[PDB]
Amino acid sequence: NPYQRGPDPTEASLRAPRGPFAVSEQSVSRLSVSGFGGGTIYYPTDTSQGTFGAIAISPGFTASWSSLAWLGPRLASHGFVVIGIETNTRYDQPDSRGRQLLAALDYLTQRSSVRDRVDASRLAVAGHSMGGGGTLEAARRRPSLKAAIPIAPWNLDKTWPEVTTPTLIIGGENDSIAPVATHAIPFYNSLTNATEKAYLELNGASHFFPQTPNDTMAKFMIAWMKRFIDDDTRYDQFLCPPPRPSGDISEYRDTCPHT
Repeated sequence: NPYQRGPDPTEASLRAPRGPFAVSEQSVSRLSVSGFGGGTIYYPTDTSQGTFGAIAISPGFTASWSSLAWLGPRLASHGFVVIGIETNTRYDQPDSRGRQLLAALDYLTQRSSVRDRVDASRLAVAGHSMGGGGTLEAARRRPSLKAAIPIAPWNLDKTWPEVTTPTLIIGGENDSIAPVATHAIPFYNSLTNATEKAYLELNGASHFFPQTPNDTMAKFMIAWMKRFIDDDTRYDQFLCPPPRPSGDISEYRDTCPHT
């Protein structure tokens, strides 16, 4: 596998604050950019290992990138390029958030200083709340995307049969802002055309679980990104067979096996 990066994973390294790769960050101004409000780019410092896949991450309603900023160095340290975006306006709806995520992936691959590092063919989207609804809208508009990770997603549109991208939805059991019964689970069941999908429900988690570092969220986010952006079968272990409910995991749904 030419896309394979890093040593054979361990559970502890997945929960660890940093993966093996050293990371560097580049700021992006709102004025220097078209289609979104700017953001921050996190990348592996090591030129030698090879080009790396990339993920664009969007915050929710009224929030800035800093509300999810811990994800940038954590994900990138495992061998990915991350662009965390600021929105055009803080009142942007999920549909607008999805198009801005796509514009951020365009800026990163086409114009950014780190474009040579990124493999433009292997890209993904993630987001929190309306940003989570946005990653579904981005996956709808760009089926070439390799992975999609809505986190506590919020969207009025409940039906997503157009998505073919492997999608992992992460929900909080006790979420009252975007309740999983009305948002996350309807999204999951409607993804009748996703090549693979999974639903991860975090035990006793409020809507704001992504605003703080959470090892279980990071572990499955990294394993999904490795499996589908990098085609890395070494990480399928955590995804399949499916995890059973535990201290952090109240419920898990999946489409195992991953063929």
